[PDB]
This record gives sequence, structure tokens and C-alpha cells, in this order.
Amino acid sequence: MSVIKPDMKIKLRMEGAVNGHPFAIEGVGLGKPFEGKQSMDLKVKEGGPLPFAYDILTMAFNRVFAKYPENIVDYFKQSFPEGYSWERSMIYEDGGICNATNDITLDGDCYICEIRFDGVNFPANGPVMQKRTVKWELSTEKLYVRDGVLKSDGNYALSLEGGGHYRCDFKTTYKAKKVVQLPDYHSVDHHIEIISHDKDYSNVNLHEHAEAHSE
Repeated sequence: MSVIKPDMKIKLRMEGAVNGHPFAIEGVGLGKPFEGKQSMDLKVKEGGPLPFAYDILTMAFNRVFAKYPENIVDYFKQSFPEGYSWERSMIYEDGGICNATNDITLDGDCYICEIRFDGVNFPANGPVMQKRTVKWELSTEKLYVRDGVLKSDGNYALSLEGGGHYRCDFKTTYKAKKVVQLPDYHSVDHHIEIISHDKDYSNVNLHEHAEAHSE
């Protein structure tokens, strides 16, 4: 409402590991919460060059940046200034599994994001460790309430170099840090795109566009 302004800043840090390889990434960005658009620059600070496909990280790098119509309750904009956190599992069809958490606070007009990301069991000759992902397809997140918190599922797909898709199931729990009104069942369509990158993805610009709907 009054704390959500049309243009807001983003600071984040992610620490994590993939198949035991640790790394850390920092980012700064800008977003438009009511238009559902955001953009961010990300720099690898430790563990570079990353030995795995960057695309498994990008949806971990905040549903306040989503366009919500009048007739759908917006769990995320209500939760500020105190904010919310999420917990997420990402189960890839070849057995790679990633867990992640994000804790989101608001300092003035700047969202502060603290991310932990941990992936295991990616096969050495699979598309993640061989880096042959191209992009995520448009992703439809389905959100529902259970036990007083907000959950969501998605059946997402990375298109691969040489063709074919690489499927991943997402399971997220969102936890507001104060009592807010709970929404009914609805969807959010997500388009995420790596806009720019250097040699080894040590510098990446990332863009997201997202809108909610229920009919």
C-alpha cells in the first residue's frame, strides 16, 4: 500500500552449493511491483567459474514483483514492511534435487534478500553439469492455502541445446511474518530471461515478468 512504491530497489546475497561445490553470488536490481517486472545484475563473488548451468539459480533470485488484479488477494504486498520468507524444493526428472530458502525484509525502499541454495545428485553427464540448458519455458505457478500458509506447485521445463526439454517440479511454501488475508486458489504466469552474461556467467543481468490470474 503506502510502503509499496511503483519503483523499488533490490539487494541480495545467495550462498550455497551444488554437488558439494560452494559458491556465493551478490545482486542489485530494480523492480516495479505493480507492473510485475524486475531486473537485476548478479556477480559471482566466490566459487567461480560456476561448473553448473546458471539457469538452475534464476528463479531463486520475490512474488511482490507480480501484477495482481483487483479481484485476487495479494498475499505478498500485504506482508510488508515486515516481509516474508519462502522454502522451496526443486525436483529434476533425472534425480537432481535443489532446496532453497529466501528471507525477505524491506529497508526503506529496498528489499533485502538472504538466499540459501543447495543442490545434490546432478549426474556428471546430465544437462546441468554439462551446461546445455537454453532457457526456461513460460512457467505457470498454482497457489493454494494449506495450514494457514501459502503453498504453490509448478511443472516447469528447461529447453536444451539440441532440442528436448528437461522437466523440474517446484514446491514452495510462503510464510508471511505477520497476519495477512489469505487468497483463494490462483495462478501466476512467470517469464524469466537471462538478458546479458559474460564469459563464464560471473556477471549476469536477469529479467522477470509475472502476472496473476484466476479465470
